[PDB]
Amino acid sequence: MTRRIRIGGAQMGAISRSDSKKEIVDRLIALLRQASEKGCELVVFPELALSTFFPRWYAERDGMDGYFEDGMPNAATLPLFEEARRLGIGFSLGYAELVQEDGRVRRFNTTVLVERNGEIVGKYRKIHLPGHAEYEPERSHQHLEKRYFEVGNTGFQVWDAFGGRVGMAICNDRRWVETYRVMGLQNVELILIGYNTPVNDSEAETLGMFHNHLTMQAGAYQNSTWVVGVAKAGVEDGHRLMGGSVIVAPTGEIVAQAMTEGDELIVADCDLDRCRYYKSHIFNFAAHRRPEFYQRITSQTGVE
Amino acid sequence: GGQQMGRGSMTRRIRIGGAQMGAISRSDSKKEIVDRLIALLRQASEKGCELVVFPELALSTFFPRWYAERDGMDGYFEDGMPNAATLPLFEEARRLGIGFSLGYAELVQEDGRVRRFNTTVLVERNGEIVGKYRKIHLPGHAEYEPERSHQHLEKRYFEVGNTGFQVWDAFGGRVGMAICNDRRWVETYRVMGLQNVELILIGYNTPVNDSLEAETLGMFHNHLTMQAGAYQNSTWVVGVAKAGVEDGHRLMGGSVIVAPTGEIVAQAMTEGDELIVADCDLDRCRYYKSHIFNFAAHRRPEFYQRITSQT
Repeated sequence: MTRRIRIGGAQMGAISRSDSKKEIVDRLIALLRQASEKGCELVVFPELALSTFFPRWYAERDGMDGYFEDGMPNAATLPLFEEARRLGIGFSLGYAELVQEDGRVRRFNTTVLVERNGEIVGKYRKIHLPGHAEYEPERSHQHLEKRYFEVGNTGFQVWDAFGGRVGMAICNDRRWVETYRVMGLQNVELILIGYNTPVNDSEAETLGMFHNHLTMQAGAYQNSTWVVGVAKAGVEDGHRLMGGSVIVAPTGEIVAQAMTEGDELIVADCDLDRCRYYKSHIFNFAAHRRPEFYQRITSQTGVE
Repeated sequence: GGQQMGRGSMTRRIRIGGAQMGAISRSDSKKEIVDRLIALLRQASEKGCELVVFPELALSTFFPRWYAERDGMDGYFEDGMPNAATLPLFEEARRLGIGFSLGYAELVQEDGRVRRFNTTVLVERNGEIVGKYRKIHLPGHAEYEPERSHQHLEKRYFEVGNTGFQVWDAFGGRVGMAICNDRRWVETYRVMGLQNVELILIGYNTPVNDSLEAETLGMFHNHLTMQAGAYQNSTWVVGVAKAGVEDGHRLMGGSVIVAPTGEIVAQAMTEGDELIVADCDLDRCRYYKSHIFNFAAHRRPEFYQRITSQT
């Protein structure tokens, strides 16, 4: 029990435009309470867990500020922070961050990581923005996240938290090998990823799920780290979001997986010393990195 | 797939034979080895393959398991490429109109000294050598370590390759190579994806520790890394084992051909000489290069500096 933590993945069901924010927060607390009762010490919530997935709707570039969080915590979210601290449970929470930095207003897709004592460990701002900047008439559903958020300015950080090394990424970050590699090069042992993944109706749903798990399982094994992937899933205002929340061991094995598209808690005991094990041995076999052969990864953006 | 998996000949569709090998023991003659590769090449020709992928170090036993002077394994190295013993393979390939990739131990006079590389060569249908890759990631250790159940002395007999991960215009598309445990490194696939690679050829020798298990985990890991590298760089990946029991040391099987979706389209079923074949539409690589993995539109290199400023 030296560096073991019981982790709950708090998958969420659909949030519609018609849901009250008070009732959204109530659902987060209910999941946080179930996690407490199951002995969890850390709870992972989805990306943008405090609203409907509004990137699917067309509006002015600043016409979505009503979904964003004034502060963190603010009046709407303070009940969740207070319940978590009272229960002695840490969490990571995704939200849409509105902030005044260098005079102007900035918009970030953000996850904040809060420790068992209720102190904010840190904050990751989404690097890889999916979707498009403008209405796309040939699409069945819009994805306009690019139109409403700026590229984050935190980098992929890894913090001393929960007895180990903990990092965060957001949604489609999880398809870029660089996302996990950057944090593995900082000795990450637990990566927390909330996501909203639109599903295209009619199959290719199974291939989407395959790719969802494939990228996280490979990130976990190839950087000898735990990976928690938590969905906001289900049908929001006619738009299906993918389920498939998982907790993944540094072996790349899935050790817990959601079975619904609704609010659902998955639990696993995560031994962080298992990450140290695979990273390096006294009699080991893994060659060392040869970055002199990797320069294209930072010297170009697209293909040659 | 529960259907016939082959597809007829077509522009930009390439039929690939994965030529998995069984064990090569220390007591095998060189002719016996070459004749076995020629047999797989003829098998691949009778199935209409235009490209045959051979394993890493396909011309000898996996000699890194044994201890000798640092120049004491040079007798397993190829003098030239081709040489007197390997010329019949090139002659067969040229005559049948089949290209191939071949792993071997390369002994070369260059820069004034003797250099030793773990190497794969890509040979076009016309018989011409079109590219060479020299293994970058050398696994194992440099000196005899008696606490180990088996030795893995690759760092002792090979130098770090000086080619880089190259991608060539070949076989109607963009072809790259890697070797064995290169395939565990996301950088291997990504560096070639940044060169618009459509087909990565990887031969390998993967020792398996004496089990009973976690043998299924080693197989899971083997396929996980190639499937992910394929999908996340929107490229075909061919991984070809030398497998079986060489002089009491077991080598992993599981050769596969993997589509740019990350799906396995062909898989070996034995641990001997075996041919797997799949028809590979290189245009299928635009499936994810158009949007999901459009590198120019999505990558943010200013946040990846640790990957090139690292160990």
